[PDB]
Amino acid sequence: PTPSQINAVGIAIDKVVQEFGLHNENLEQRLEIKRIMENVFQHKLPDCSLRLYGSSCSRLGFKNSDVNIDIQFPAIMSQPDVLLLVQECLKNSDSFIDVDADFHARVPVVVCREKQSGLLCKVSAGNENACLTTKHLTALGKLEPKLVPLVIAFRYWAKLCSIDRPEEGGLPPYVFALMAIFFLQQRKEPLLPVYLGSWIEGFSLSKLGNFNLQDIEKDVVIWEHTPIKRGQVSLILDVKHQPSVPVGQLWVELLRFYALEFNLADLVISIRVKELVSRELKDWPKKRIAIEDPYSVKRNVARTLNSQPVFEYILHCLRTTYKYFATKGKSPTVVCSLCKREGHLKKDCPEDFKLPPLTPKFLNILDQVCIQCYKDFSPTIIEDQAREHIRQNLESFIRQDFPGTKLSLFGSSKNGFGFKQSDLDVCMTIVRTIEELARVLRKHSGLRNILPITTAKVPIVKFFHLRSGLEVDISLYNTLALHNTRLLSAYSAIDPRVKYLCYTMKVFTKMCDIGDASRGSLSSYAYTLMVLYFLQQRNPPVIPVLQEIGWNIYFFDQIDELPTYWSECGKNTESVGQLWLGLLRFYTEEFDFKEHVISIRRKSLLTTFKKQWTSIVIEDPFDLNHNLGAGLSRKMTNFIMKAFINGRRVFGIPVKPSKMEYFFDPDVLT
RNA sequence: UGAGGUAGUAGUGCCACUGCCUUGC
Ligand SMILES: O=c1ccn([C@@H]2O[C@H](CO[P@](=O)(S)OP(=O)(O)OP(=O)(O)O)[C@@H](O)[C@H]2O)c(=O)[nH]1
Repeated sequence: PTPSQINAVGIAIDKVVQEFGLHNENLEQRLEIKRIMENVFQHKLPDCSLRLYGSSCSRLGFKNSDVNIDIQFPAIMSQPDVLLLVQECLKNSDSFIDVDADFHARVPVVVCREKQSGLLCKVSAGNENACLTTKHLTALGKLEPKLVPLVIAFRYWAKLCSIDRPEEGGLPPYVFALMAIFFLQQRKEPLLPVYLGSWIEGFSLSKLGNFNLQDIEKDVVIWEHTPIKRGQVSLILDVKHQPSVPVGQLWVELLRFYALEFNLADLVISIRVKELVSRELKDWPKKRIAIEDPYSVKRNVARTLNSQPVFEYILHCLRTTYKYFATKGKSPTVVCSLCKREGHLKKDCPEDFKLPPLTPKFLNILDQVCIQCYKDFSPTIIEDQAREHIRQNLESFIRQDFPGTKLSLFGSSKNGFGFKQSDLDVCMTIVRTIEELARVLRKHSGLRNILPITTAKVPIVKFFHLRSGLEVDISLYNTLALHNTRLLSAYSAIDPRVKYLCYTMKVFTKMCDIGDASRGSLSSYAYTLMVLYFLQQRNPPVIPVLQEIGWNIYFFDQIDELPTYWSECGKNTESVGQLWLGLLRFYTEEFDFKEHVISIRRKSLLTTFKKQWTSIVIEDPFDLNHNLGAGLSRKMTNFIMKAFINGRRVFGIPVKPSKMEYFFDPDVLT
């Protein structure tokens, strides 16, 4: 390069800081809004304290950039409740407006805005790594005047190039500041040292994971090793001879190093040691950019980038900006929710979702269809006898190898809703034990096909019985499911309408082929939970919450005397078909699974963030942490919701070889 | 002795496989 053009570029690099960049008055205004927020939270959050973090304290962003504030709540306080009460305080307070919930984001945040300052603000909890890295960045910038303009210019280039937005597939701006400081560290005649010195005793490349950086104290970087060895490293080496090149030289060197000298798809841009760390050493993908935060040695901050076309776009932008300084003419390959595909912007995607008046004759037809389906699919006495007989035969055969073994029936067949053409599930009581059970099952001649699974959520052995022609699965010492199905059996016994509606829902799910657990779709347990939730959420209470009328297994179990403990007894007067149509309408519309969880444990609605399941969700009433949709993909969720809306459409519209076949038709519903 | 994410494989959306794993009541 040339010094004259370097100074010319530095003029603009400083101007971009002066205009559309943080300046002392802007920092003072940010401090003032922080004091105002402290005043707002004075009475409600005296124990807790507020911290200024992010671009607001880094001075590496822009005036438009949001105001990031952190809630350093004490140990007793928890992030969910603290953030929720913060949002409530923001809502009630008149200073701020348009207070909303942004909990869906990757980082738990609350969005706010002041009608006076007119600046977007975001309140977070925890996230001490971001605060630490921002503090380090601002300390280095204050120590080195060249760093701040360079990082500001990188941020502005990212914003103009559309890579700033994480949703659009671009990498976070903080990672760009980390890239800039990494370049400052690596380049020849480095201005700054690394905080992990190879000269320190007991240091090796394979030990990099053990080493970590805690925080900067007294302008000295503190790092710990996991006896414990700690070595203090000064931020600036005691060197009086350093390059005097303007900031434009640093910017051009950054562009040269990143565009040409460095292979973004070969090594990791992480500031841990001087030695160039190979990708295979720390076991990271070589496809896309990989970076590790200095204070987080087990996090890939570049996970936002997941599209090779985006990588090519970024590389082309780097090359063209380097050529210009030695940004336009193309559109970004925006990544979105739908299978990481371009499609339509992440905001709206095809996968994301959202008649004549009802007549007595159509309602009667619907009730007739529901009751007919129940009666036809109701397990016959002979069918129940056959089921218990095959279970008894299996138990007797097993007793030969495992004396004193108890084999219990659970689910639809016993202590639950009956059904036909439904797989049989049983529980065993007394990874090697499941293997022995599978082996002894293989020894049997009756059952021929056995498919054991020990890596599933629950160990299981499933096989097909020829004599009864039934798919029988056995779980190992699983007693939670017994109580789970007993609760629903009691619910059904309370009112016949519950049983009718659950039978109808099971028929619909089985006909629509969305009730196969092994394929990843929600099991019939989830659909029973959903129908029970609708039962409890009806404007009149059809069934009171038996619960709250190594987890809680206590709930009301007295069918006869429910009215005494249930003030609103017999309040609902709707028909079975009316209940089914209402459930379909409620789930298709007027309900959202993103901000709510399908839980029948308590009457009060439970928000998703309380369970921390940011990304349909169904909560097992007995196992709060367990989620039925954890192993469910987005595609299957959208298929299930499409099936539900199709069922709502077919059932809602009145119409004037059998009535059963007209409804629950797999072709019509799919 | 199966559905989804992650590196790779010769012919050329060309596609089926193969190394590991959360998920396969
Ligand atoms: O995540 C879970 C937790 C529990 N269960 C357990 O599944 C049971 C309900 O089982 P179903 O969903 S009517 O399956 P079916 O084929 O209709 O009858 P089956 O029971 O397999 O003989 C019920 O006891 C519940 O506790 C799951 O299937 N998935």
